Amino acid sequence: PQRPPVIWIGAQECTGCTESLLRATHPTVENLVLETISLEYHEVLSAAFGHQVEENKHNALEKYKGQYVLVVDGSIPLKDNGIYCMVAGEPIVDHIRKAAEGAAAIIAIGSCSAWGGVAAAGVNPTGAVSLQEVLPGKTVINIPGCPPNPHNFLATVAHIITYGKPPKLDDKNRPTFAYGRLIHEHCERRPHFDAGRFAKEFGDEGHREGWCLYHLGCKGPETYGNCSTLQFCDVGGVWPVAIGHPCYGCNEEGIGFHKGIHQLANVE
Amino acid sequence: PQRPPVIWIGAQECTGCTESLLRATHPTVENLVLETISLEYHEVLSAAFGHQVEENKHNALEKYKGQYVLVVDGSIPLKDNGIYCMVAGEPIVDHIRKAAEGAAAIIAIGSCSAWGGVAAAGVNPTGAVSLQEVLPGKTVINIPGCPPNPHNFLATVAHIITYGKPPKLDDKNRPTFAYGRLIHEHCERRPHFDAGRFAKEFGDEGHREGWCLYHLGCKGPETYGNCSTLQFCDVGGVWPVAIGHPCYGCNEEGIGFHKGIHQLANVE
Amino acid sequence: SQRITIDPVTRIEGHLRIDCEIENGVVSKAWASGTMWRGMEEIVKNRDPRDAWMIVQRICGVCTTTHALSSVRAAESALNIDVPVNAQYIRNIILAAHTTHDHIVHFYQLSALDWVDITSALQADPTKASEMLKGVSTWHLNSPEEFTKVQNKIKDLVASGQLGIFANGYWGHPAMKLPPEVNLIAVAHYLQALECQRDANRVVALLGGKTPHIQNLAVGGVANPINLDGLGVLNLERLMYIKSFIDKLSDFVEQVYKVDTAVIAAFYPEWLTRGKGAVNYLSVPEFPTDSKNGSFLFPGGYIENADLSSYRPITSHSDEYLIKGIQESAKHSWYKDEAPQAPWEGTTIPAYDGWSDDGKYSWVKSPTFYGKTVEVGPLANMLVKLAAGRESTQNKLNEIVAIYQKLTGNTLEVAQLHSTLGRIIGRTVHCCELQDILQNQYSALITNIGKGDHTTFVKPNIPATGEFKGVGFLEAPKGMLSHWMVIKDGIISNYQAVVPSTWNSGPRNFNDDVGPYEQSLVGTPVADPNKPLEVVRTIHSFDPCMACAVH
Amino acid sequence: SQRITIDPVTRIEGHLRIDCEIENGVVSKAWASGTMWRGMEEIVKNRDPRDAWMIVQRICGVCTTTHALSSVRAAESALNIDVPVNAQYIRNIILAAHTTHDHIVHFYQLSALDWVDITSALQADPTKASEMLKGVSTWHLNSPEEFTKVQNKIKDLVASGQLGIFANGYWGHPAMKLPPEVNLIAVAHYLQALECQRDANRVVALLGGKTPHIQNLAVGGVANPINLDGLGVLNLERLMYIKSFIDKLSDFVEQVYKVDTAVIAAFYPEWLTRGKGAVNYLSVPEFPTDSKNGSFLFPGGYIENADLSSYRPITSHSDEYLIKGIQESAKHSWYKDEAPQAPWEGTTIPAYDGWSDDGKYSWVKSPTFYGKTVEVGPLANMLVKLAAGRESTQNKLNEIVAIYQKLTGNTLEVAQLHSTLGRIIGRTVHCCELQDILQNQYSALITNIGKGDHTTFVKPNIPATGEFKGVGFLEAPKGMLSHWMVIKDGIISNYQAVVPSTWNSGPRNFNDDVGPYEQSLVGTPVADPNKPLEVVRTIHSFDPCMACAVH
Ligand code: SF4
Ligand code: SF4
Ligand code: SF4
Ligand code: SF4
Ligand code: FCO
Ligand code: FCO
Ligand code: F3S
Ligand code: F3S
Ligand SMILES: [Cl-]
Ligand SMILES: [Mg+2]
Ligand SMILES: [Mg+2]
Ligand code: NI
Ligand code: NI
Repeated sequence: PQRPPVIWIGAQECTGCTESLLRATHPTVENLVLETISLEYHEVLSAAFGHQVEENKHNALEKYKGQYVLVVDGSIPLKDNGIYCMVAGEPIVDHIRKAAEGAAAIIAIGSCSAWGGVAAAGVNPTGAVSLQEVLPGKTVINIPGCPPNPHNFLATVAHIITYGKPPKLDDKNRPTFAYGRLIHEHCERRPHFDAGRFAKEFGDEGHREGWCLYHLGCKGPETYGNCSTLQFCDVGGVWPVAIGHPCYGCNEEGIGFHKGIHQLANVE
Repeated sequence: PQRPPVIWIGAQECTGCTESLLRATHPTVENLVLETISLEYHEVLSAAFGHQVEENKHNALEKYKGQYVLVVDGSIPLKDNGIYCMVAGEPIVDHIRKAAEGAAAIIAIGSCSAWGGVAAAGVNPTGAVSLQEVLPGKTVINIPGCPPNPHNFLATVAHIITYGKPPKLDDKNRPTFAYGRLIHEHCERRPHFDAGRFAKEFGDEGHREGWCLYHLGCKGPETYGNCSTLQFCDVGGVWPVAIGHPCYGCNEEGIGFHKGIHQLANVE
Repeated sequence: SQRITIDPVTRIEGHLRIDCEIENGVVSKAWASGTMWRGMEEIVKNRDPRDAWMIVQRICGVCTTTHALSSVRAAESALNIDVPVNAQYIRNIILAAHTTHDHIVHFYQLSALDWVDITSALQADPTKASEMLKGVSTWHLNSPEEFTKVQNKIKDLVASGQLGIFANGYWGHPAMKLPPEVNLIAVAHYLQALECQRDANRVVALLGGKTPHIQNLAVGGVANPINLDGLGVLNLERLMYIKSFIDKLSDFVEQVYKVDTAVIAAFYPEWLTRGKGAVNYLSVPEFPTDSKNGSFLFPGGYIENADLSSYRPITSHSDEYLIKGIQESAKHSWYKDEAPQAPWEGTTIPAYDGWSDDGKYSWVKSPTFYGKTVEVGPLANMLVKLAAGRESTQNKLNEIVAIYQKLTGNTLEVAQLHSTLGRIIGRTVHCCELQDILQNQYSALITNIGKGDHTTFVKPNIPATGEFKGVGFLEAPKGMLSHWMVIKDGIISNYQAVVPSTWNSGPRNFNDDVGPYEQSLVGTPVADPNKPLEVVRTIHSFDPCMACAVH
Repeated sequence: SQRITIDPVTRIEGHLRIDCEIENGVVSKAWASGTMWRGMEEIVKNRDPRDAWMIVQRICGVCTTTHALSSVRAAESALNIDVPVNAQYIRNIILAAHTTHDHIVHFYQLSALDWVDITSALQADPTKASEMLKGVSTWHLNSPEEFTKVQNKIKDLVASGQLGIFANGYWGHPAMKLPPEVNLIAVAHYLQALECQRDANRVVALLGGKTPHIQNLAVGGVANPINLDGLGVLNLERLMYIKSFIDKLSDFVEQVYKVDTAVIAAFYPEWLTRGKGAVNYLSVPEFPTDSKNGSFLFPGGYIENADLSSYRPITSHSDEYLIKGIQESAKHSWYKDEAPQAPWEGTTIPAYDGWSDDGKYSWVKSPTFYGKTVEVGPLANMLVKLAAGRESTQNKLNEIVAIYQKLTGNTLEVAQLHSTLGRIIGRTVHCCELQDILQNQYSALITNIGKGDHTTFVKPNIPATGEFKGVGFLEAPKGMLSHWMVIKDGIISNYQAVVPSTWNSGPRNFNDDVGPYEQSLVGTPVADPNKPLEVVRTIHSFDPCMACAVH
């Protein structure tokens, strides 16, 4: 039986969004590529290189026109006519716009493609922008996080495959099952917040009792995500706050990579 | 190398406390019995039966006098001179008191042995009591729940083996790492409680958004445990409230098996 | 005549005593005795019908889920509630996954050490052991290297001098027939079984909220909130996770457990000719798939005097013929009221007077069906499916027979299934067929949610006056389970559980007729009356659960 | 003679272009080019020193953890902070487990398809494949049954006509030398590697809070709260869980990865005589175990002109000889300031002008050590350990050489390690030695907590005036990493990362001297200039990371 085709293009990526797949369990990356999808282009795992892999991509864009899911990680740099990311001698923005023309669905995996992320922060040396900014006529599904839990992506793809449409999205085109709620509106340390039980420094008596990390700079009050519920790596109990460190807001534009670790969040 | 010896006696048990071990991952039950301990007596797994297994117990009680951990699951029935649980023609209370004489440490695994549990509820047909009630001169470590997460037990044993003493206990002799905090004082649905966002019936709109289960009878406010943090089965995200059902208070004397599922908890 | 006692019987659930009279090395008469009682029927009385399932689930933690599911079905029966089909799919996945764990653990952790000699495994050649399985199994963990690693674990345990639960076992007993190589294969499979059953319980956990003792039921359906787009509820990500564990079970079940079952039969063929417990068999249909508590994936029925051609099908949990036939006696049990009682009129009044060969000698009641003794459990279940002409069951049995025939050159006739090994075979066939139940019901759930049905629960109303009666049937891992609830003025006025090990383990009945355990032991050869391994082999084939039998 | 471009190079991290002049069927001259830049050094400028690590960790997600740990060490260096020993144990476990994942994925997911022909695996006899490993490995998953299941997955993928990322590969190329059976073994091990690396990352996750991109560090120590008796923090239960994953890594590493490394050398011995990148090698000591950022479990040093006997040991991350030697040039890079720069005085001013063979052709800077080109990474690391006389390293290399000896009748001399295969061997030896690091540091942590030390963090102070310079060294999976922080008036006034792939991938330097990638390719035979598999074989041996090289 034929598997739904996927084209994955990395722009100004660190590869952490691909690496998230190697932690996934449902499906595992081996089951993803052998059973769930046909990964038609992915430069991290491709046997073919250079001329051969660019042939593969051109053939796949033609063969699967109107059928493939396009996935992009990393920001897209517009400064100086796109030369801050060049693949096969051409600006990655041009590779992305060409692949976008025939896509059935387009996913920005990670904060960099979803809203510019760390690559667009500070002075933004390369004029990095989001995938939605380079594809104004297209509905881009945003799966933010640095990187997201890989199942935020895989269950989005599965919804498209199994039920024939995207999952329900919020007003930033983020799937509601993963991004529908503030972390602070579903955080197991909320009782400590409510009682004024706060860690003041790592290793202090409150910190060693699992108290709230608000006064260490926790951005849960201003970050949408599922980090406190789905958490990470499917082992149970693993997310930054449960390990002892505040949320940094890496999901959320204007929070992660903008605010200091210890800068206090606004509470709604 | 010699492994620390364990004697496990079941009284009025349902075997769920032994079965908890078959879900454990750190250690798995195979690693527990081959690497961590020497399980000298356990009727569920023993190759020997009848006279041979009673010989094994007598031999182990002599050889390991002052060295073994005694574990009991189930309540101990005192009514009618002990006849509601007879093994090899003798009341189980007599087997337990004999094994208790030479124990290095004594553990009541589960609500039944910790405080009488379901077997002591209602009219208490058999005059079921706790392990501490039958061993007045002994410090019994209580690991309640019906059954507890098996690691509440295994990490207690590991602390005894590795550091040579029990873990820190509360005033009910429960290990603080597992029972030191109310579930409601570390529950990820506390934000919903705080906002008055309550499920009113299973399958209603609030229930289908993961809202607080207080008005379904959640006993989190009156139950000490680690169900919201350690959770169950090491798969991530698995405890009663996360699945959509209120805490019943199964850890806690006078809550579980006394209060109705839908009866409201007192909030501190 | 010599009298022996086996007390405790180990590698079961709970507290069992077996007594045997032995004449010239052959068991002539036996007694089964449940030696622990809690009074769980009395504990649950006088409560809200909605609360019963959380309390009576604690009848047993080996067959966790089963009493919870029977209890909600009993309340739903009393109240005339039709359970939402999504709640049925979820209940069915939990019961099927739980039963997979239960059967695997029974065959390996509880039963294998009756048949397997671990000291003999130390003399095995791991390469020869692996070569024996070529063309017999496609399992990926039968290499000489796997078997050498397992052999070394046994060597290291023996070398420690701390054998613990492997100590004073029946090593070198004359009834131990496996060659060294097959003993070593069995120990390797014993350890691999622990990984498979752990995956089965991960399925149960993700729908139940934990296991043991699930926490997702209700009178009226389930507590799982279906919302594919919802954070913190049963969404597509959680369903994909459940599916990832369902997918991990089949290979062990088909390539190890099914094969080992055929091989044990091949080495112990005399055990096809003993351990017959009854001539009548009962099973209830299971895994309802419609909106009205019916359309079962597995059929049920009643077989009388071993005649499959004249069996009576049971297609409904409301079958009046099934309901009206069931009674229990305490003539030879430690309860006061001895005449056979229909469970809606049942009492459980303790009357302990100690052991008497001819009087009362057990906490287990004596169930009958229209006055007959009946065996329940996987043998009953398999024979009813064969009587129904279920092709899936005939085909799976034929796969075990084909392996047996390859090893022995002999076939297996249905007459040879009325036996200790037939009982073990029916269990294995059940475990194998349950993997298709899990695939089917996962697919059904995904499909139904896709049609826009997210319903899971129908809130009950309980009239505050009137008296009304309900019964919840379930085909549990050990056989037909029924919970019987009477509601009067809004609270439970009577509660009676009739549990599969009650049918099988119960003592002599109101007519002094012998129950399955006691009947099965007549004729058992006992080489060494100090070490009656042959008795425990037959008793373990019934998968005794005494917390279940007695409650 | 002709000019080829390989763009993109796949099965690496990030964006790499390789150009080669080919004369008489042999590479005569090569260019390495990093084709993507972010300006991560500029992004982190003017921030609080304490915030840098969360930003600069995003230099790379393949070598996640490494930039986070180098960044906190750089701030700790500037501020003169001594890290609590518990924080060192935790940092060390994370780096060792991460590196285990990183090397396994490199050998299998990134490199194997240079050496392995998956089409040829379809012609394999699974039984013959298994027989080849008898007495070569004790791995428990080399059965014919495992290999048949893997062969069938390949068959099914080919049958679908959707080869996806396996499409248009170098199947039947003349430089593909493995027999069908060995191709099939490699694919089976490729799939098994994915399970092992997943377990390595579960160790990372339980201390880091997630992976990729850990979140448990701080300038001053770690955010893990140690309390054996604490609910919701790093207690004995959580530590036991960590240990359960540490214990799962060794068997795959020792019985599959280590063996496969020896076997690839046995089939491709010509690749021991090509791909030499440099004559100078640098590594830093790693895994500090004292209270003052020293007492490293692994040694470091500098080798000049391949002379192990006269190498210079590096025992401290504060070694002024190491610090003062390091400079970077942008003469042939797309930056404005071209003269060699010490990183505390470094600039990163973009000056893109397009590709020129003799001008600027890369976003990678050109690092030197006292004016010389240096190779870093596992080959450097292994050669320094052999120069130090480290018995653990000698012994592990000897185990790979013994497998090679058994298969070929030939031995391996140190001279043969200056090669494409030597690089791969150093990586494998590193992965094997890291499993003892994990056991050692887990044990050290348990022992130290037991002495009553729960300290994990010392809160820093940052003077609001003054200028302070710090450098954080780390032996990353790809080699020596350094982050260089200047603090002025309390904020980061300069930040420069010198990354291992910068050393190896950097273009021609201020003196037009050739870096390791470009040097290693001279002399490479290229059978088919349209399909330059031989070039990609040597380039993959360095484990390129271009997000790292360029940042
Ligand atoms: S979102 Fe984060 S992990 Fe993904 S490419 Fe960007 S920096 Fe890397
Ligand atoms: S501030 Fe952070 S740790 Fe505290 S309750 Fe909110 S999200 Fe949780
Ligand atoms: S505590 Fe619960 S699970 Fe354990 S023996 Fe008692 S009823 Fe069973
Ligand atoms: S009542 Fe229950 S669900 Fe609600 S916040 Fe408290 S413990 Fe959580
Ligand atoms: N299966 C099971 Fe338990 C018994 N007997 C029940 O019901
Ligand atoms: N390892 C790694 Fe990444 C590179 N090059 C860093 O540091
Ligand atoms: S930093 Fe990111 S991973 Fe979650 S906890 Fe905060 S959104
Ligand atoms: S019912 Fe028990 S298992 Fe935990 S969630 Fe409540 S204490
Ligand atoms: Cl501590
Ligand atoms: Mg009953
Ligand atoms: Mg730099
Ligand atoms: Ni049971
Ligand atoms: Ni990197």
